[PDB]
Amino acid sequence: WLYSTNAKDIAVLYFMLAIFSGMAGTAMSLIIRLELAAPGSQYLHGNSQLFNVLVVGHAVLMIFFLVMPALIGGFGNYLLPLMIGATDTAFPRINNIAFWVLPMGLVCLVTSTLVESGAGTGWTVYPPLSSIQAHSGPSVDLAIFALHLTSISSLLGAINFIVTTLNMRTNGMTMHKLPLFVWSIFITAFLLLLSLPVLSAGITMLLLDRNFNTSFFEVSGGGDPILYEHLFWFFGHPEVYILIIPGFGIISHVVSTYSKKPVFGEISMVYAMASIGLLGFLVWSHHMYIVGLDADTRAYFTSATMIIAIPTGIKIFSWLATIHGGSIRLATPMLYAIAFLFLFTMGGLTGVALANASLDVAFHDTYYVVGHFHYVLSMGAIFSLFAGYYYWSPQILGLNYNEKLAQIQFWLIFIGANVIFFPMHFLGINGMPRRIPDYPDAFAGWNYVASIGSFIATLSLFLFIYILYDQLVNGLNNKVNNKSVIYNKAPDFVESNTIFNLNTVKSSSIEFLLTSPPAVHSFNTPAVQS
Amino acid sequence: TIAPITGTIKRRVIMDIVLGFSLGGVMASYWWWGFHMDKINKREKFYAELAE
Amino acid sequence: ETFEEFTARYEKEFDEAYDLFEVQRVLNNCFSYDLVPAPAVIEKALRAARRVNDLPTAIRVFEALKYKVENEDQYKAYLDELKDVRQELGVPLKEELFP
Amino acid sequence: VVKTAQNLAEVNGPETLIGPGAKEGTVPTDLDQETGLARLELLGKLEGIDVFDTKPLDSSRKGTMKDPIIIESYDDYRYVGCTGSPAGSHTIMWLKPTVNEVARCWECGSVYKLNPV
Amino acid sequence: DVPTPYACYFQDSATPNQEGILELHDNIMFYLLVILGLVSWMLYTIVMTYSKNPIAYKYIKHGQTIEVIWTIFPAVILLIIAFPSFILLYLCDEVISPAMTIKAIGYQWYWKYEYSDFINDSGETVEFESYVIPDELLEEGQLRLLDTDTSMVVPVDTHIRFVVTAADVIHDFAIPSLGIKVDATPGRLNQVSALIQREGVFYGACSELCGTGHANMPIKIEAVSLPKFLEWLNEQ
Amino acid sequence: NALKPAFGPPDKVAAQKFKESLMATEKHAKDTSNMWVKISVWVALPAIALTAVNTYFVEKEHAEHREHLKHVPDSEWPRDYEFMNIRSKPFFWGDGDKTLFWNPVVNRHIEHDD
Amino acid sequence: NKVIQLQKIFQSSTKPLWWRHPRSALYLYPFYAIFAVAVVTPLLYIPNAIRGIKA
Amino acid sequence: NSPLHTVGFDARFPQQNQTKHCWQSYVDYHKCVNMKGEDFAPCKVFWKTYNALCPLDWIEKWDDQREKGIFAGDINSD
Amino acid sequence: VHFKDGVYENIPFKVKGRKTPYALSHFGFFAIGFAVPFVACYVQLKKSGAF
Amino acid sequence: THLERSRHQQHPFHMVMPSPWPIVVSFALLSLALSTALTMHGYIGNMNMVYLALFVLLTSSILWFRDIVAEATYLGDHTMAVRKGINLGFLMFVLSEVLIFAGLFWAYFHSAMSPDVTLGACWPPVGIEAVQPTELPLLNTIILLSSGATVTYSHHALIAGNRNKALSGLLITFWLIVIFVTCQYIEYTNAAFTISDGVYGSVFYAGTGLHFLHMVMLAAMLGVNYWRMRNYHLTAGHHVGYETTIIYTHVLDVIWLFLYVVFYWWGV
Amino acid sequence: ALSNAAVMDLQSRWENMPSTEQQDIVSKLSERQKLPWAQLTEPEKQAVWYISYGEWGPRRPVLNKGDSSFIAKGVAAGLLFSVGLFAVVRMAGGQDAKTMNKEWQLKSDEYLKSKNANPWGGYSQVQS
Amino acid sequence: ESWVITEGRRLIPEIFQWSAVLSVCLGWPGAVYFFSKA
Ligand code: HEA
Ligand code: HEA
Ligand code: CUA
Ligand SMILES: [Cu+2]
Ligand SMILES: [Zn+2]
Repeated sequence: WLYSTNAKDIAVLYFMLAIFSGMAGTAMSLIIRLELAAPGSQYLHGNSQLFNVLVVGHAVLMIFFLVMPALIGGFGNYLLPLMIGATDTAFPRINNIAFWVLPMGLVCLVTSTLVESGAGTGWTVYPPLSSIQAHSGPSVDLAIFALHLTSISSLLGAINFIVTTLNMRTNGMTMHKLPLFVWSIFITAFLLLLSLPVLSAGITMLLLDRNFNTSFFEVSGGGDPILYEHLFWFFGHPEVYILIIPGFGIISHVVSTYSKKPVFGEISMVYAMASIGLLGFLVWSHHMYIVGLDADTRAYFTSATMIIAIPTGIKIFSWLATIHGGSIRLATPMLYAIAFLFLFTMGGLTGVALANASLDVAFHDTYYVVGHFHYVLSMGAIFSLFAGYYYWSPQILGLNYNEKLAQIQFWLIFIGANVIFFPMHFLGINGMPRRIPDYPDAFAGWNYVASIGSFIATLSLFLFIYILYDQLVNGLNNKVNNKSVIYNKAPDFVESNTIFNLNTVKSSSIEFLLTSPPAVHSFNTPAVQS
Repeated sequence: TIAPITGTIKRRVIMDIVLGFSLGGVMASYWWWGFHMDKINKREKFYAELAE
Repeated sequence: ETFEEFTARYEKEFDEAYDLFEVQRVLNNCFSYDLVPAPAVIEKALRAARRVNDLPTAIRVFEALKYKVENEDQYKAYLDELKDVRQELGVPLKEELFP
Repeated sequence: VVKTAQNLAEVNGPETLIGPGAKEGTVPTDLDQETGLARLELLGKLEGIDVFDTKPLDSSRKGTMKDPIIIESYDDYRYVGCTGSPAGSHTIMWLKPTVNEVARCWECGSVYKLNPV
Repeated sequence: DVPTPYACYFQDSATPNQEGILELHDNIMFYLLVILGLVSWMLYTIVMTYSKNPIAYKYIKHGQTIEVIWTIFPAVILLIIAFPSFILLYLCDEVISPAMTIKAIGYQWYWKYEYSDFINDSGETVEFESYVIPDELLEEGQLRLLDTDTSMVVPVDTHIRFVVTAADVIHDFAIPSLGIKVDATPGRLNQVSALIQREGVFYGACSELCGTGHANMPIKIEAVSLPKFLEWLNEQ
Repeated sequence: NALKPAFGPPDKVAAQKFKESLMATEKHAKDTSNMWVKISVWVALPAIALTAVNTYFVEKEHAEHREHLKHVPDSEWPRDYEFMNIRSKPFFWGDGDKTLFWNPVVNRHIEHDD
Repeated sequence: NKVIQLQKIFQSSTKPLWWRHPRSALYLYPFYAIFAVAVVTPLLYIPNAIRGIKA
Repeated sequence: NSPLHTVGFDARFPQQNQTKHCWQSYVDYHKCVNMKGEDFAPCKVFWKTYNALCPLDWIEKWDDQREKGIFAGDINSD
Repeated sequence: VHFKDGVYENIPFKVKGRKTPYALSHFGFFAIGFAVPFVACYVQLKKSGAF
Repeated sequence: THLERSRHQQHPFHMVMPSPWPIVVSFALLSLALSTALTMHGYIGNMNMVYLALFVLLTSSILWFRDIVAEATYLGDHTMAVRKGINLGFLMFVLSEVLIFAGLFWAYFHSAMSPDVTLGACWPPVGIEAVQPTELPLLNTIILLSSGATVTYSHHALIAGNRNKALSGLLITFWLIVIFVTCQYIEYTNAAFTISDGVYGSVFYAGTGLHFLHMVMLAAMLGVNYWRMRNYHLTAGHHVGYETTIIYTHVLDVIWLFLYVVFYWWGV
Repeated sequence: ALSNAAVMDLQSRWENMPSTEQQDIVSKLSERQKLPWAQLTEPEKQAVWYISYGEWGPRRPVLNKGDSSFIAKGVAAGLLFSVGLFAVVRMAGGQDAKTMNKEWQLKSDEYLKSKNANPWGGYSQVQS
Repeated sequence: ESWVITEGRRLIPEIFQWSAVLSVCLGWPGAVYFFSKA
């Protein structure tokens, strides 16, 4: 419905924007890797603009319009009232404006590309390239009004999430007895509250330099452009952990469900997940190790970036101990979660070498960084986004999803996306710079190998669309015959099959005990816990 | 009289971490003693000639 | 916490079962611990199937005893210690049934 | 003649929760200018009884099928979390004890009869 | 130096301040293989030998003696890694005794070097600009997008201090073989120090984005011998 | 009848404890109204009316200093620095209007190309 | 003053809430006029400004 | 037999950013030649410093700022 | 969707009972989201003279 | 009992009715963002489309507040658990409003602790005549300091039970947030350095320019509380539209006391 | 008692048994187990094990018998279609690089070997 | 007198299957280089 205030109809409007914009985030990802398959400007004619335009069109659409409105918006607004037993969210109307300002932020981005210049600044919109002396058009003004409309989407959803799980939980649910996915959006809604004013100041200080020539960062005037480097990345690394703490929430539940065991040391899992967000503020200069910082400052930021391996490493070793003792039911959400423990591990170790200030001088703005963050974004924040769909969509929509067709969609993602991003470390370790339209002739090797895998990942997205179509049409027929899997938890070894049908769902959370799909007033009387 | 049988999985993580360090340890000994000492031997053989 | 304190915790729970649900539940978290129990525990589990009159929940005892035994000879020593209780009741092994 | 409540026992729905008139030249004293939902909880706070239930459930006994645990509701799907018999025994497990069908707590063993109201 | 097609490693070293980076990166990845060995072996014993286990050991939650172990054990690994890192970070900015100063200013699509120390016989600061030779004006044998026309030369076995800045948008000064990278912010000017151990050409690239032609400016550095250096310097 | 006994037992002691905590709501708001009314009219307002005319004592001479500036035309203006008038993308609401508001007496923007 | 009478109107009317006051016909009928003007004229200037024709 | 020679450490500016090492040496050269140039040798030591590590578009910039009397830093000690 | 909860009712689509095939309005929604960069690839290249 | 008790809610939380204000505000921000980034590069000719798009955003937000005032005293679903939510929901909004000034405090300290080479070694740069703190900016403080000392008896006399005392303390508080707007408008016209005079005219006219913009929002928030107290809305025990504004009043008398000690006393 | 023709081979007969008989044979069975065991019929003793712990409904595997051979027959027909879809757009594309075609690389080494570029490793540069 | 072999019967095909799947999951760029050196 159009101006509805129901807190779970907004969450499906969120999810009709992720897969829309994630398609355009992939089609812009297609053209970039198609142009980079061979030396010489093949498909683009000679234009290096429209390549630096389709990089910021691809990085904004995938971060601010795919992973953020689906992890924080999609699975946030649907499951944060449900798993705490709230009837709706706390402020229901500003939950609606947190959605509808995103398609207006979608219009302000596509109209930033059609205007004659095109934002050729990269995702980090650096000041003297995006000052009015270089980009004279109104293109990048619309490209930061899109980041203004997205910032007030994620801010006004984060205020709604803090004050939901602080007083709208049910009777016996204290803060210690909370689900891990509720704690994960509760930590994340504090970082969105404590980093977006730093972005929305630093973006506005860039808008005032162009249209009002106030010289916040213009050099003729003493405006140092390293201030924007400090100001953007104080948002930028908290923004990085905001896309991955809900990634840690869903994996903490798919593992605990498809392996019939509780999470190993749950109260020590929440401490490690909260000490990422507190430690995430104390590092931002590891994106600018080589701008000219003094040696004692580089010695600090190489230590405080190494400390983040401690609480993240606790969470990986806790997930290994959870699936160890118990049974394992290898359905397709468990396949996405069991590959999250490997691909986020290899993308976390690559950041450890990058965290050294004395080693980053041979790695900054090479493809060793681009091969690093895709192993924790296109495999950390997307695998958990795919796992979050296949674990809950028979409950949300009410229709099963043709399980044996979903197995090959995972397998074409895992062997598909690994063909792109694994040779990307080889281009950066040899010296290929970042954001180049075409490369020197000695880089035609792995740029051809990493271009075949772009079509394996894109065909996987097209196979996901047919699964998304086969779940809707004849989705009811998939739970009356032997296509899909119905019960996520098979009975125990001494459970009778006629006694399993009395007590079916052995869930440790509310959202599987509701009707499928849940009603519009799912709690007209409060639930009680222990 | 059946003797009391216990601890069948406590012996399956002590004998699994040990075979996890000794399976990456002889994966990392090839890197530093068989690959890093391959390139650094080619360096100080080549730089031995450029004093002559 | 102990092993003899594990027996006299489950020698009681199979003496208050009254129902099929409270036998298959108590048998479920009798094998879901670390150790496999002594046969003094598993004797009550067979006896508590006659309290509720259900045969295949007394067959899965000897099917779960085979999996959680850690050594093939010990499966032949649990069966040999259960000389009479398998024979007085009459529940057979699953392999002898060959289903 | 809708006749506002002035006590909890006489409500008869939202027609009689209007409250009396406001005096001129003074503040509203919060008893004469309420509306009908915060008016109802104000009448509860003027008595001892709290209107909205905030109580964790009975977690002192286990309860067999001969002697279950009753959970007073206003519908037929009051969700129950039964983390243990001293309320710290096992992990949580959520149940939906509906009318004429109890829930049975596959881990712990408690029985929950609805008593729907 | 020259990148190789289908390569997987660094380029060949030319600087002891880059020779330490190769010693640091191999010492770091020596410890990132034990951890990847431990993770990927635990993720195959658990997946194989517990997808068939029907009875789930659902009564182990705390593990007190193993949570303390994986708290200090990443703390021991990162403390071992830091001491090669803290030595190399300090000992890469020893600018105590240089011998020649080179400036390098990037004019948004091309570089401009100037050896402004009056050390030659003419009496002026020698300066020139270096553009990439275009695709029309190529000659058969050049390295495309890597080989410019009028390169920068330096002596060997002598300490040289670069001074890198710009008078336009921010863009980087990067050579992978010497291991130097300073982003050249136009309000300021950074400096690096790196002597070259062996003569020969080194190629580099510009890594920070500057606009349209971000790729079309390499930094050709051909270190020559010192009596051959002063022949070029007194001439040009 | 069926399904209709009552609602809940009267606690009957929270009342005359919650209402007894609400009788002190007025009793505490009487003194803290009296504590702040004396400081806002006999402490803070003596600081207002004493220094507002002190501030209006320098207004009559600093506007006179503004009257000094346009008294002489002074085409020999001090030739302001490189940063004093940034004009990349000149302003869109006005012709050569520097800000949203500026008096012309002290914001002349005299161009000296020479 | 006028609050208890407005309690009798806004409760038990079954109209949309923003319409419920009697003094609302001359609020939204001008507001829906000047909102439909101010939302299309930014969109109408879009395809001319893409080509590059300004004032 | 050691021809090449330039500016040493100058420990008051030890870090990587040398944007004021160019500047402070430039002012101290123009402070010397105005305020009691004792000879042209013992304050052209500054002239050897700022001719290095200062771009030749920066030197003509401050030469214009001191030409029109609009230079930022104080060079007139008198 | 504020009333009439059901299996196909909580979605702003209209899956069953459609006058047209649904796969028109499903794949014709994502191809709009997939060909929206190519129209930005078109009109920016066409503005730059080349075709 | 159980018949009349079943004719109400069971949870204290308020379920709002669907209303088309969060969509119309969303079509007012798009028509603002499009009309702004067009008119700054020509493309329109006059400043009329911004003057209407900013006007329709102001009207479509004052009609959102027309619903919440009716939802709180004409239907009145703000219970004890809802009022804790609004008081805590605003308290998270004011945290971002405080931290948005940390971006304009970092900008000053990055431009004053390490002084620049393009301007002089000093701070403020040479030629720019800075604002003296022993003048009218001190009058901007003592007016604002007493404003936080005259709204806090207008709140206490509201609970005490007299309108004429609590209304007099709000009228002379609303004038203090329009004297401070006026005396920071007079100073913004009798200064000597513009928005485009380097950085000292830039970081100064954004850390105080944004604070001047919030005082218009505080004087409007102090305006509806005078309208509601005259029209008999705020009770003696239920006022969340007033306890919200006292938080906004004291927090703006905190960040001004950082603006005064940094941009005036520490600057000169 | 109960007929031997009723529960004989209750492995394939339980699926596609009608629903009103499927819950009828257990009601005939569950009355009979109130007796001392090893008096039951030997195919009847098998048949109660398929009801309580069989592979039907619940305890069905996540993948059937013909799924692991179907998963590998959809992945390898997705690789050998994506690379087939790779060559089609690789055909309809721009002109190749000028310097890539193998004639530069025979003598760009002579530029490199004259200057001693890569002393270890390799400067071979020959990719066609 | 038994327990070393009953783990040794399982772990010895485990450490061989693991290196078989790790050398494909990590060493697969060694295959594309070996064929087409061109
Ligand atoms: C959100 C994070 C994210 C994700 C997922 C991706 C995904 C991908 N990215 Fe991107 N990328 C960035 C963030 C991301 N990227 C950033 C920040 C930059 C840097 C910009 C700059 O340098 O400034 C960048 C830059 C970047 C470059 C530029 C390198 C250079 O600068 O020259 C390249 C080129 O190779 C690239 C490729 C890819 C590819 C092939 C994918 C593939 O993984 C895409 C295919 C994967 C999918 C098929 C799955 C997702 C699709 C869905 C719709 C999800 C559906 C699931 C649910 C909703 C249930 N990316
Ligand atoms: C969103 C996902 C995400 C996540 C989770 C991370 C996590 C980390 N990132 Fe990364 N990173 C990005 C995405 C992400 N990053 C992006 C988008 C960029 C910038 C690109 C651009 O500039 O446009 C970036 C940039 C970036 C840089 C800047 C390089 C450059 O641009 O010059 C650095 C360097 O310090 C870095 C490091 C790290 C580290 C140390 C972690 C750590 O948190 C990781 C912790 C994980 C582990 C360490 C593995 C688990 C641990 C073990 C198995 C057990 C413990 C073992 C030992 C201690 C050895 N990241
Ligand atoms: Cu200069 Cu990129
Ligand atoms: Cu980072
Ligand atoms: Zn229980």
